[PDB]
Amino acid sequence: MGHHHHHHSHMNPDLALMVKNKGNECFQKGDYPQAMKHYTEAIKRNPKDAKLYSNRAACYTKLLEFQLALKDCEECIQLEPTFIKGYTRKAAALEAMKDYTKAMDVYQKALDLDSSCKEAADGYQRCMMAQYN
Repeated sequence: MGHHHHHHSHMNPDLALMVKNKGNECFQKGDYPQAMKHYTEAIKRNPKDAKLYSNRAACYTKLLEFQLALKDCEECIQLEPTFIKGYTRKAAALEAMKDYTKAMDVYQKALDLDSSCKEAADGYQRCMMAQYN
């Protein structure tokens, strides 16, 4: 069961998937800004990967750069409209714009792409209840 490979054989199938993994691990070390730049260099490896831009948008909330979290998502839908968790972060951004009504539409759209994204359904209760105080 010895995995045979040569000295010029890539054990990594796609380095562009490996740079995004360590991007997510950087964030996991308790980091945000450098983690965004690890996603940005992951974007230099896979620009069409829209769910990779979703992580940038998710950080911009914490940094009060919601404007960037929006505009990154406006083009992200043009790159790959099936970026599911970016809808979850986008709607959380709309919540900060008091657009709870627009937010719940975008959580519905996260569940619409694939309902396995039920994490967005918890975020839905968060945005709907906010106006129903």
